[PDB]
Amino acid sequence: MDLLAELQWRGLVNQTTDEDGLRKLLNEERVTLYCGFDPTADSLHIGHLASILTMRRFQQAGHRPIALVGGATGLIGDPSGKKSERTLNAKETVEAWSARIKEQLGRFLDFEADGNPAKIKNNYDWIGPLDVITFLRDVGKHFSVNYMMAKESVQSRIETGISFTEFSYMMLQAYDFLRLYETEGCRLQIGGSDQWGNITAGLELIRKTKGRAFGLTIPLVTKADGTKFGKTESGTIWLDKEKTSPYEFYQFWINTDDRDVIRYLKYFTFLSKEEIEALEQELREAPEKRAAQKTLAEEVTKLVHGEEALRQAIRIS
Amino acid sequence: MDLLAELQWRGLVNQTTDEDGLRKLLNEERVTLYCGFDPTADSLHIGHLASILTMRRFQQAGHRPIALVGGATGLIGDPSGKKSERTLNAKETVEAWSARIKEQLGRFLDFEADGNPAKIKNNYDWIGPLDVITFLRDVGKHFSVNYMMAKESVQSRIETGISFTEFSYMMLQAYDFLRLYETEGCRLQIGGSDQWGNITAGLELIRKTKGRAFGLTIPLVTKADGTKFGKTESGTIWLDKEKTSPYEFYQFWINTDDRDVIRYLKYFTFLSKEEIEALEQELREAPEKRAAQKTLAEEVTKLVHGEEALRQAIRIS
Ligand SMILES: N[C@@H](Cc1ccc(O)cc1)C(=O)O
Ligand SMILES: N[C@@H](Cc1ccc(O)cc1)C(=O)O
Repeated sequence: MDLLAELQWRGLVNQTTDEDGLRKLLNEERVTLYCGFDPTADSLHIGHLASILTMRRFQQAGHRPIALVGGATGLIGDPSGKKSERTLNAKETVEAWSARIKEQLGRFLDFEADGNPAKIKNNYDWIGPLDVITFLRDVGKHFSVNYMMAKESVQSRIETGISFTEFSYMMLQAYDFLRLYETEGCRLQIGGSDQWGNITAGLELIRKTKGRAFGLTIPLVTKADGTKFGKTESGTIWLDKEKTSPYEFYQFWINTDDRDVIRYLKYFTFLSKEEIEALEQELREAPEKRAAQKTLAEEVTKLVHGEEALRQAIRIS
Repeated sequence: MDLLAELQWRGLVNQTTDEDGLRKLLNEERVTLYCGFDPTADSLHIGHLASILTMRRFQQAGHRPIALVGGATGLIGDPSGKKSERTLNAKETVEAWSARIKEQLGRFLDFEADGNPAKIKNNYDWIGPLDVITFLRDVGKHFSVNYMMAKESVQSRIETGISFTEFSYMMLQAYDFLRLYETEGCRLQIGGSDQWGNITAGLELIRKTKGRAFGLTIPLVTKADGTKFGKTESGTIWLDKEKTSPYEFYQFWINTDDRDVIRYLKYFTFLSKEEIEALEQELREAPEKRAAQKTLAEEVTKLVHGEEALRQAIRIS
């Protein structure tokens, strides 16, 4: 209702399986929602913050978030939003990366709350021990090859090429939703823009096994110049302060172009509408002051690294 | 060389991955070959005899045959030669059927021979305990969706529809060949006409994992009238004497149309070329005698049920 209207205002809603059905439910019950994160490196990056902070927003509005670490799926690899087949990482690598990722995820959510404390989960726990036969029969029987081929992630790659490995990824993500739906009463899955297919696959599986649940996607973060959000000359802006220092993190945000600053405040910060609006007027009236930029920089650096880290960043600058 | 030339003469060769390469090898070494049989009922039927007897021919020429009971794959189901998606049978059902099938297979092969005694195997043993992750990575990475879609069995069904379950079957059969190649030095796989794709899939996997082996298919048994071989008014002609009695079995063969009799003698019997030719001349000169038909009937009933069974069939008639 107002949560969803707020996300809309912020521009955090790309698509929704059924807006009125979801608004209703959000408004009538404490909803268990989840977001999955695959270890593709030893650290998350700014590419994951939209999803992370959106979970947080959901939690603040009284819902219960489940952060899913892709221990199993990170061993397969999601073709979604990828133009090329990826290289398979080793079990040891993925296993090691999952542990770190788990740590950074925890920073953004509340574990102390009673009623809606978060949960961090690893899909390795239910996918790890699943036998191929069970998988092909219990999950696979539910999907025709024709439904799967039409998926953006696959459609986008058939000429380019895609192994059966990556083609099947959707089944696993599908399965995650079902399992979470069953064991945790999970009724909503959220994710970036590229996850639509995987999410809807999950819904198809629930529907076909149960005959209820929703999916929401966040839009790709845009730049006025048409370049790739987070594509720096320095390389990736990581959430690990040992890869990307708080100073570098801080600088990154401080250098937001005037064109993007207001979309980024809405996306990445917990400033109200009236605060965000006031900054817009300040942006208009005194753009050399860079008030929108400092506010973004401090807000986001505090979120991710904390005040002390922010304090250093400021004094280093 | 002569084995292969003989099969050719008989019309037991539909296709071959590389005839000269296979002829060479057959002629230079004791070849380990295999044929897989999926429990789709509690008994084999006359639809499986071409493959079975061909194994036997291979064994008689000094090669070692491996009869594979599809304990695992029989739980997935092969779309090959099927116009429609099949219903999944239960583990208990399949398990029970595998045991029977194992029994009928054993009748046709030699276990006493030293140098080339047969082996009966069950793919449940290596597929049963395989985890989905291992499967998607170790087997799946080797196949593009584009290679698999072009397969006759899939191509033939995309509009009609095919689940991911049946679509993946080829991977399992693929895997069987690899495993048998590795543990038993299996260099040749044989099967009916509809297995070409599954066989070649196996070869693709070996090639891609090892960088040697061959595939041979038997043609669909034809009728001059253009009807379906084995399609009786009575229903299936089973190899279990409790489903189809030796008398009924015997009768079935005795009623072979003059048009087919000679193709069936070549296919299903161990009569020489000169014996088969002589019967052709007898067929020409005295077709009301039905000498070709009696010979077929006795030869095949003896093979499958034995002399005593044949003796009863004859006296019952
Ligand atoms: N596929 C998502 C991560 C994910 C993994 C498993 C899930 O169940 C959900 C999401 C990505 O690549 O970002
Ligand atoms: N697919 C074959 C049987 C088979 C099973 C497993 C194999 O490895 C080989 C063959 C059939 O349906 O008749």
